[PDB]
Amino acid sequence: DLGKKLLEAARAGRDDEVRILMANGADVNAADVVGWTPLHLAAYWGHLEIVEVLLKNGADVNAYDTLGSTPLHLAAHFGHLEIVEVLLKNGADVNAKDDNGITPLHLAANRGHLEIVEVLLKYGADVNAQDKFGKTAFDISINNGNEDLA
Amino acid sequence: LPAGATQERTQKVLNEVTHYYLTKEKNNVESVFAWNGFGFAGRGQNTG
Amino acid sequence: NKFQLTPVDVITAIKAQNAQVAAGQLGGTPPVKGQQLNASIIAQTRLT
Amino acid sequence: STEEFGKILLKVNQDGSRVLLRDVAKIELGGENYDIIAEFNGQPASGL
Repeated sequence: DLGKKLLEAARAGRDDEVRILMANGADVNAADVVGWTPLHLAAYWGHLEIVEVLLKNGADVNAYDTLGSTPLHLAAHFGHLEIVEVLLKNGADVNAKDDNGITPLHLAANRGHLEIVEVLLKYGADVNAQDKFGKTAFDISINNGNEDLA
Repeated sequence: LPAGATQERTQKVLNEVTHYYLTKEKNNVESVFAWNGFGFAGRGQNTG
Repeated sequence: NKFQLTPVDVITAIKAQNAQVAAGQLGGTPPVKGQQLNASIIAQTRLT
Repeated sequence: STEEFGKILLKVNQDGSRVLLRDVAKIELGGENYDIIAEFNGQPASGL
C-alpha cells in the first residue's frame, strides 16, 4: 500500500504528499531492498523539512541499512549541516558504526566538512574511534592534507 | 633564430616585433598574433 | 644450451638493444627562466 | 583532481609511514604540450 508511496514521496522531496501519507497512516519506518527509510532518503538527498515531518511523526532516527549506515551517516557524509543538526537534536547516534566501523565523524572528516565535524564533536563524537583498518578521523585529515581539520 | 636558441630568446624577439607593430604602425595595425614554436620552415624553439 | 640461454633471451636482447628511444630535450619545454641551451637528447637508435 | 592524485599511495615505508604522490611531485592542471607560446597583442591566448 503506502509504505512504498512514502519512500518515493520522501526521495522526491514532496512535502505535502509526505504529510498526506503520514495522515494516511503510512509507515514512517518503511524500508526498501537496501534498508533505506524515508529518513535515509531525506538525509541523503538533503530534504530538511521532510526530515522534520518524518521525525515529528515518529520516524526511527537511528535506522541502519543492510550495511549499517544511518541517516546521520548520509547527512554528515554529504554536507547537510542543518539536517546533521536536526538529526542530532532528535537523538541521532553521533558515534554509530556501520559494518565497516565508520562513524559520521569519519565520513564528514573525509570530504572536508569543517562545520559538520564540529557539530558532531559537540554532540560527543568519539575523536579516536576506528574503522576496520584502525584509521581515525585524524588519520583521514593528514591523508587528505586538510590542514584545517588536522 | 640560430640553432639551439631557446623559447625565451625567441619570445623577446617576437615581443620586439610585437612592440614594433603596436607603436610605429599604431594607425594601421589592429593586432598581432604571435606564435613561439612553429615557423614556415619547420618547428622548434628557435622559430615563430 | 652451453651458455644457458633460450630464444626467449635472444628475442628479449634484440628487443632491448635494437631499439629507438624518445629521450626528450636539454632545454626542453616548459624550460626554466634564463635557459640558454636547447638540444635534442638522442639516447638509443635502431641498429644498422 | 590534483588532491586525489596527491594522495596516491606509492609506498608504505618500513616504519609504517606512507609515501604519497604529493611527497615526490608537484601536481597541477597543465597543457598536454608546451612547445607553442601563443600571444595576441603580447597577452596569453588560445583560439580556433
